[PDB]
Amino acid sequence: GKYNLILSEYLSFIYNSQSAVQIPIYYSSNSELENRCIEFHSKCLENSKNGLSLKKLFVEYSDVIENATLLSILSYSYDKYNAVERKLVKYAKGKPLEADLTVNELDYENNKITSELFPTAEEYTDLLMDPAILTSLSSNLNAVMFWLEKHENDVAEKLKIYKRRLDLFTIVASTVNKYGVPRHNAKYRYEYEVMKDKPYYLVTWANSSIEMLMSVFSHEDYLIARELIVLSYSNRSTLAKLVSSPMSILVALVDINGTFITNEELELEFSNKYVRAIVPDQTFDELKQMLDNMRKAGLTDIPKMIQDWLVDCSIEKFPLMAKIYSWSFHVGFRKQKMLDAALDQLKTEYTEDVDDEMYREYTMLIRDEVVKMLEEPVKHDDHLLQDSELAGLLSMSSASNGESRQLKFGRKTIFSTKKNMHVMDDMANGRYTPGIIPPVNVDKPIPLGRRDVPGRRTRIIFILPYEYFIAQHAVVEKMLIYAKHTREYAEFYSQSNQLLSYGDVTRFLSNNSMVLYTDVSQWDSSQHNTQPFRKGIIMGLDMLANMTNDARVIQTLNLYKQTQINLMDSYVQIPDGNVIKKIQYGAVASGEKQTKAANSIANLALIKTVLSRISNKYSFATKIIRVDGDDNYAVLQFNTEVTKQMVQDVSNDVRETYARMNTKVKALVSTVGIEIAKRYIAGGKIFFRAGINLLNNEKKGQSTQWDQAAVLYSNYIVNRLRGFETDREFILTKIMQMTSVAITGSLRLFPSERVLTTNSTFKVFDSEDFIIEYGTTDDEVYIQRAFMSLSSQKSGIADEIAASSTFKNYVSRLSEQLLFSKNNIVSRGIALTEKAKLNSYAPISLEKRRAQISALLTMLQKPVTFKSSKITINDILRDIKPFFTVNEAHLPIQYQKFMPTLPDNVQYIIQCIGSRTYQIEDDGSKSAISRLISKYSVYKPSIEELYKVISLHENEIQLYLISLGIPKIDADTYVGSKIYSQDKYRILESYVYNLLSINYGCYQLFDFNSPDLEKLIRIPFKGKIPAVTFILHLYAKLEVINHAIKNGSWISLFCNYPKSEMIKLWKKMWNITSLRSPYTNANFFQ
Amino acid sequence: LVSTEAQIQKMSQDLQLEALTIQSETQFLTGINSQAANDCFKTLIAAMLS
Amino acid sequence: SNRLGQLVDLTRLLAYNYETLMACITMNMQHVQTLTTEKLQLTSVTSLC
Amino acid sequence: LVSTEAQIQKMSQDLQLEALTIQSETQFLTGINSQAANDCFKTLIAAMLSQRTMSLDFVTTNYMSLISGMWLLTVVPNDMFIRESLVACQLAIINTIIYPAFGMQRMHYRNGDPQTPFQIAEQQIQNFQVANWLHFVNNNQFRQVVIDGVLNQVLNDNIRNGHVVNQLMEALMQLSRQQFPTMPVDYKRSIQRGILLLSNRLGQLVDLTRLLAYNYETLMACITMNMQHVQTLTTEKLQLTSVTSLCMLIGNATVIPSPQTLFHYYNVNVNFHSNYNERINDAVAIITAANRLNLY
Amino acid sequence: LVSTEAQIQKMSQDLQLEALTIQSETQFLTGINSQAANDCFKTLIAAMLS
Amino acid sequence: PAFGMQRMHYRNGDPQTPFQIAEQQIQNFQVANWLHFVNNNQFRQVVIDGVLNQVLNDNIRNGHVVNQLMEALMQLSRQQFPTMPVDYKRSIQRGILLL
Amino acid sequence: LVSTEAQIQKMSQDLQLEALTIQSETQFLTGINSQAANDCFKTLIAAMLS
Amino acid sequence: EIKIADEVKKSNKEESKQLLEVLKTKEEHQKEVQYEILQ
Amino acid sequence: TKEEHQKEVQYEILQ
Repeated sequence: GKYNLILSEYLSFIYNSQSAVQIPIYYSSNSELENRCIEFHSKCLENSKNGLSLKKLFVEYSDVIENATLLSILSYSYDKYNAVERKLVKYAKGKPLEADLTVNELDYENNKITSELFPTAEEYTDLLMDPAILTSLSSNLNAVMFWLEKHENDVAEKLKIYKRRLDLFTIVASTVNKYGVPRHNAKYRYEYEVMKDKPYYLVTWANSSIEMLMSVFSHEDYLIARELIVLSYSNRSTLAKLVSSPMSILVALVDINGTFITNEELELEFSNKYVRAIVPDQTFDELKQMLDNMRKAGLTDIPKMIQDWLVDCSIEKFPLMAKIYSWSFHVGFRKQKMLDAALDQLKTEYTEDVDDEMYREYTMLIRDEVVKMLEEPVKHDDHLLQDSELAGLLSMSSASNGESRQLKFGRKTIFSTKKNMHVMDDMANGRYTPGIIPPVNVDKPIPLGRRDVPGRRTRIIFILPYEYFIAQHAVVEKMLIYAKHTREYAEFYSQSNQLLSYGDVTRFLSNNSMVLYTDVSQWDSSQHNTQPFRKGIIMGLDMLANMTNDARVIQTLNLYKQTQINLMDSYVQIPDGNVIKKIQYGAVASGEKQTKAANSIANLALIKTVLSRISNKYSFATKIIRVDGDDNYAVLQFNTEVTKQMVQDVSNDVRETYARMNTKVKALVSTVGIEIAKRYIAGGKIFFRAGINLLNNEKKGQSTQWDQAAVLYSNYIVNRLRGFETDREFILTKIMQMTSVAITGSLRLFPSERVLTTNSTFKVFDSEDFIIEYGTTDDEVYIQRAFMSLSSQKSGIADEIAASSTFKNYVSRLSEQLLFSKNNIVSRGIALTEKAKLNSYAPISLEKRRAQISALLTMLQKPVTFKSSKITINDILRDIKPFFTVNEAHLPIQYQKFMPTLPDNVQYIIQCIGSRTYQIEDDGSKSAISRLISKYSVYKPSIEELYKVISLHENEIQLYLISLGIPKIDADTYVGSKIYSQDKYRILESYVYNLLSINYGCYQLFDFNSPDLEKLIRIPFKGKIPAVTFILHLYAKLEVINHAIKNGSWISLFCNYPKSEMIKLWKKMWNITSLRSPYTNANFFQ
Repeated sequence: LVSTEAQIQKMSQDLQLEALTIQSETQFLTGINSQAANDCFKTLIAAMLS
Repeated sequence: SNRLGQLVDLTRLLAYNYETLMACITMNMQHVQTLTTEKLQLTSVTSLC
Repeated sequence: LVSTEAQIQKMSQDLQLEALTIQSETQFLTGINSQAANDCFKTLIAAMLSQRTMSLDFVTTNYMSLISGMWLLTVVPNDMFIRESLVACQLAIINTIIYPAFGMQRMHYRNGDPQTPFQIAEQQIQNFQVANWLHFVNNNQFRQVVIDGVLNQVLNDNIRNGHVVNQLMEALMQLSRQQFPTMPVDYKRSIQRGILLLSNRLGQLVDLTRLLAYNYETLMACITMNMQHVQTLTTEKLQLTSVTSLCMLIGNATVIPSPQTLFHYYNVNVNFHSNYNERINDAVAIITAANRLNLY
Repeated sequence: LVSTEAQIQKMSQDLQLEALTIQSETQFLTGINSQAANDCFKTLIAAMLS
Repeated sequence: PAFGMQRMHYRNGDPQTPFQIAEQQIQNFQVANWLHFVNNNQFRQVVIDGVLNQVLNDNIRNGHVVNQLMEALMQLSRQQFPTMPVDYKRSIQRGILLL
Repeated sequence: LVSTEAQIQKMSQDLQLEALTIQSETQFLTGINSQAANDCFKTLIAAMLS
Repeated sequence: EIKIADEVKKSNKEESKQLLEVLKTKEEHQKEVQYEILQ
Repeated sequence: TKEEHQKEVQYEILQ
């Protein structure tokens, strides 16, 4: 309940001119008070129009400002020019930074003046520096300066925080003021004209530095931030890698004194096992070399901190190491040229001097894995393999982006990259030939996208024609079905939907065991991803062809084999100025349907071969092998306790055996912990890097500034949970900057706290960190209803596309492939489903989003005169709130701390009620209807759509299922079985869990079925209304958990809900009309 | 005294209450609170004494 | 009947408190019905039990 | 361990639970997870090895807790539990499962009674299977045996081979056949449902008892100091929901101490014992020398 | 073959499936389709033959 | 469970199959007879037209074994399930009724 | 006369009306009011008298 | 509306309220049965 | 809506 005050103070700060006026708008559910609100708003508008002060009106309508709820603030300012520089000159007292132009290997990566890199405006490109975020550097400077003004007169540790941040911002502000604040355009891009005489990386460096300095609280924070901010001005390439390198060894220096053990996808059983860390001298030499590299780059504080920690190598002081690791990733992205990044990726030294025996065994293992994955569906004539083309057509929405093509629908021309629209266009023009896989050779080389992650090297992505996806979809789906129940495939293994996000490596860690872990992210152009890998897959397909008598399955396998054959001899396109390089590339890359599963298969085969060779010199049992995306790790158990020499010998043997196959591996062997891309374990504890950048983005998103503010808050929450706390006031300042909309060049509307924190499509953040927003008061229900009224919007582009003959022809072909002939009713439902699937196209979704935002803005400019009987979640909670009695309770701490970087209050919740055991899926995946849908298409209807559908008539449900692509017989079986009667409860559970973010943020870490938690909830059971009991119990759990989060203490809840109230609420529980913005989903794991 | 909330929950478990059925057992939990228990104790002993 | 031992304990407690406070009465305890009564709710008895 | 979600779903099917009440269930399903099962295994074996008194924590409204407590008192000698917690658990079992099954009046058990509730029930119960199981639980004790020069507490051979699990099961079966004359039909249904949940895993229970005994004796071979059975000042709290989790989630996977783990445990015990004796020797030498040197 | 819809409806009537309760009978209808029936027929006869 | 017998504690690697133990332990004649037939149902190795063939029992060929199975199933339906909740017997009866 | 509300509640509690089930017992509550009781009393006595 | 005594319809006592809710649910159930028959 | 359609029936539970 602080956002509105901070907003008003920020408006005063940024519009300190004497002509600046803030007009606060209010709303109320009470008609008597709403009339006063309307009169107050009218009088404020009239006074501003006549230019009269509004102070007296705050006395005339002091009840409105008291009893009504603030809806927004209208700001009128007329002196906006050169305001940020006027504020900044105060903080530019320090010495500006001078870039070292001999730090980066590539010339254009040195932070020199833009003219020195792009002599003419035609040569200029901001792609190598673009923050790719819809917020300006001027806004970041304004937010930092507002924070400094607000906290200028703090005392105690607050004053120390202010002083540290003032020093860091003095650095940043002096550097920026030396050249002047560059001005963004409407697209938040920085043009050549405003960047000629500035350092090229000034804007992105300034954004990263502002984030870092606003993330500083302690002295160690200040030292790390100062070092990184000063060094990243000159270093743009190797700084993050330099700082993150030691961690891969540090995890191996901490003994385990008790640890966690994964059971099923989030369930941990805890061990009191003690394991000593066995570290050979070579590892210490490597760590010494890493620290020497740090110092050679100008680092003094970070290596000194690491050396100080190395005195004891204790897990209690390891949080500083985790802090350095997380901070390393906030020096921004490395958006080097596609040519250099690709050439780094496809830098290969292929040799004929490889071990033929090893390669033949590896190929045989790949063949065996493919056969194991696809034997049963191939032998039994699985429907998906019989209708592979139809399955691919139905699942096109889940395909990767193609290369942009000029499509025409009706009389409109578009430039979609969506493969479904490409299929539509080709069908309309007689170019749809699934049976032919286009070559990807020097005649039609593959265009390349890029995936960039801070610290990590850039990855190339194939952009293939849609025929590859059509050919590969069904086979890869069968592969994923197999891999979901295979524990070795960490990326895919899951009992229902959730992955082993904590990993499974600590179960077999012992004093007779060692864990070998290897980074394999650089094995895209390795010699083992060449002909051997593709030919192993081809041999598997050839074997599978003999196991089936269905011509359609054989044709599916033939098309998959043809895709592999074509990809064996493939070329890639890379632009370079005015010349396109066609580079031979017969290796693996993402952007193909099978890439993830195929990489897992190949890595498993390769590690099996390597371990087979390593068994020559040592006797051990391989306990587990896990291939988790960019990393692999295997646990080897020995008949003796592990010694230093054993660890060193195993590491050397693994490296040499991988080299025998021409694979360059840095084989890291430990006894106590590992470090992989998505987590690292040290001292029996698990850590996740908190490197999500806030003021910089990898690439320009297809969202709005509103949704980007929501994503900014979500990223801030995820970073905070992982141990990287940015000041919440700075985040709220950014939120108010990004959610404001210009009614005119002089008038700007700032939404209030209620607007932004309310559960709706417009939700951006929560008033309290880690607590889902809900409220039982009349105003909150009223505004939720009003916002729900604005959710439904149309798209003109979607309408024109759906009305075009191209879309109608596509729907007709889809229907005839679905065994319907001029049905006239089924076809219309299929057309609706395909029009919905068109929502993945960025212009359509953006048009809908902007329509919603515009409607919201029109509503916000006036007091909300909207009333409806529509039921929202706040209505349910208001109904059930009065019957809950609250008492003070106590829970002892009886659960282990396994995530040391969790915030203290979240950690308290975990210690008191425990961590999540098993997760109820948020999409209703384990409902009969959802399983039926997944049987034919990977398209996932939103849980809201399923919630609406499951309460319709039987024929309506049947028609919806047929539209999704389920055959009529199966849909009629589902409906006539009356299975929807049981399915509606699972659907309601998933719907409510989605609305209340039970599977997001900190809630995903909690156990909502904890015996300790349910010991605090006392709801006498009344049967035969499961929906009401479910919502009552979930609400009680949320209330208790949120109270503990906010206060750090516990409350018991008691609700003797009357039966009549239960029956009344039962009717409403199936008519809930509520939404929550997906942009507010804070996924702790990513 | 035994917690009123815990005792009410225990009794409701023992009674198998159904929200969609009108039952006599719904009244069994009527007026169960510690204040009433103390009032009964005091009333009985005081009435016998006086 | 799920509180049989508690009922035995409650009866003993009632009797003991009654006789202990009865030891402090000085005027004769005359048993005769009074003009007005003290209302006792059976729900209070249920609460006590 | 059996997947917690899958086992919870199976238990819901057996209990015929109302939809969506798995989260709110507190009579059978509360507290069942792999962490609790692992903690129960560790707590039982460690308490028996160190001869540390245990304290039972449970909610009388949870019938599954009472049935798991029946199994626990069958397999673990009752001297391992603090008297008050054992008495409370036995009283809950008697008054919730046995006496209502046989139509006997609820036991009015006196706090501080020289006899445990099971000792009274054994005399009062006419059914042979139930009375025999009660007698065994009453008389199930450790045996003090000096093995390889170290005093050890040895479990009954019928516990070691899991045969007692049959005896308990027999009693449970006889409880499932009773009429419950004084109770509503739903009460008998709830007791039968709990017994059914426990007895759907009779083979797993025999396996678990044998595994507990084997791990206990294997780690007991590594102890160098006498296993003295005496009640400790403080206890280790054992929740009956953890016992229920162990019973409901234990698979067919045999886990036995690793040889290197046994060697490390034995070495730690030897080092502690040797340090104890050497410091005793130092103190005794200094004290005796000071006395003989007349340092008054 | 018997229509899967009609047979599934008949089985639902015979089992008296209740929406409120979690039942074992609900799983009885799992994986009943004509494709599965043909697969079983082919698998049995082919396995016996080979 | 139909006959109230204690759950079988079958050992992995046991020389006898579970049905072979149940046949000795089950007292109902129809169920025990069906169990015995299932235990002893085997192919007959016969040379027909010079080729070795595996021949089904004549009672399988004419579908008469289905009657023995159905008699066993009806006997199971008639049982009381003494130790089970009535809903469990209901579920078993409903499955037997489906068959 | 006994309060119509109280008597109706007692009849509902005795009949144990189930919302999800169509029952004949529900119709037992038809036309229960004090005016109908007085109408019956007067009708009976007056018809016998005349 | 339900043809019951006005004192039950206007009652704030929980028994009367639950009776009214049960009666409304029963009427809706019968209407649903007849609607399915019509369909 | 389905419930709304069912309301259209002209049945009153108590006559």
